[PDB]
Amino acid sequence: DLEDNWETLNDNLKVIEKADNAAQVKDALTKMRAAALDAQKATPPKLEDKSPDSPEMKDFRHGFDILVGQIDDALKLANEGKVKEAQAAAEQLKTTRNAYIQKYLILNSSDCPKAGRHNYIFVMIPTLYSIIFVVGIFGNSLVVIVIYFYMKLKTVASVFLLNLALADLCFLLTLPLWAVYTAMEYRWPFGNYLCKIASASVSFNLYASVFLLTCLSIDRYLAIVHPMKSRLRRTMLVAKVTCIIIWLLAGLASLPAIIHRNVFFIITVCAFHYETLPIGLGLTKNILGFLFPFLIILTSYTLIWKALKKNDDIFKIIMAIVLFFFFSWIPHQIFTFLDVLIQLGIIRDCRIADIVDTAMPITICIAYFNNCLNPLFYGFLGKKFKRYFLQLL
Ligand SMILES: CCc1cc2c(c(CC)n1)CCC(=O)N2Cc1ccc(-c2ccccc2-c2nnn[nH]2)cc1
Repeated sequence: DLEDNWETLNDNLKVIEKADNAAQVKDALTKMRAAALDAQKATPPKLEDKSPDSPEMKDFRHGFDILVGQIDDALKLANEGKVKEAQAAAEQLKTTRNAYIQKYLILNSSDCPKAGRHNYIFVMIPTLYSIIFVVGIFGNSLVVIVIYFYMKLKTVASVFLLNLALADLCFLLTLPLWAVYTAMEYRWPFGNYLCKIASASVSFNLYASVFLLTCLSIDRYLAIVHPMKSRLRRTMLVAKVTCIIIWLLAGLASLPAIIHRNVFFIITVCAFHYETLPIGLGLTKNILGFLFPFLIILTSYTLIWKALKKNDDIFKIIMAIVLFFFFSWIPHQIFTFLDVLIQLGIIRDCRIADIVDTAMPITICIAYFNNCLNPLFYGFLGKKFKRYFLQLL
């Protein structure tokens, strides 16, 4: 970690600034020397897709070579006995330190700064996120118990309904991180590792859900419209493998968040770094993660609802999770496209930019509100579940 070695340099400089003898300066500069050596092996936050041979990365590596040199002169002075002089040469780290934050950490976008930074958002969103997390954690963990004991994982539908609980449960585990981020007025105090994992976990939830909701739709279509000899041993085998592949595809689809997300200054923010290219990539996610599956899902359900309006309790559950999921993503879908128009230069108006940046935290809340609401859609099984509960004990 570059951020870790960067803290190793700043804290060891404070040791040198208060050091009395040369032995205190020697041991501090030795730790700093090894720190800048493996930090040279690393890649800065703004050069995520730059070959370790490009003039950009070479300028990064050369930067720490000068830093090693400044430390090497200070070590030479400490070995001679000069403490007051070794401390002066160590203070040259602050130049390289301020040169690194201005080159790779300051991401000044300006144009419409402090947009969507209203007093009610920093209070409304963390209070709403507290509820989604707490309600959803107890909700989905009860769903996992119900699937293992009431459903006993005997159907194909049961397997996908369990995986959706785990996927929803995973996203929920990262929710208090995004709650305090908003409460601290978009200040990220968890570093670079959690900025990447917490952003990839939000991305992963969308893809895995969309993939599971497609699988459950096809399952409902084939169960109701085209029934065939149920070879459970083979159907359970294919359903178990399909879910592994889903977690793999959603993992691979959320890889950009692990690559281009970093912590940057303006107050630190956990944001995506843009290299023309996002236009031809933002069009690829819509035609795969919303237009293509919702097309497959609707075709399955238009055929199944028609053949059932005159397994069904499960269909009600799968239909309610599918209908709510897509009607909650529409607000965010409109404003995400509108945010793209701000980032390009089509709509260059801070009055409009504010309306979009004040609504996006509210729209991303509703588009992820299903993780706490999905367990509540199991109420269709309530009359049959109380029948099992009483018969048990
Ligand atoms: C709902 C919790 C959540 C998140 C959040 C903020 C908030 C508080 C309003 N709450 C602040 C804004 C922000 O960037 N975040 C993180 C985020 C991470 C991933 C995605 C995402 C979703 C689908 C597909 C791709 C991505 C993606 N990958 N990399 N960058 N975006 C969107 C937002």
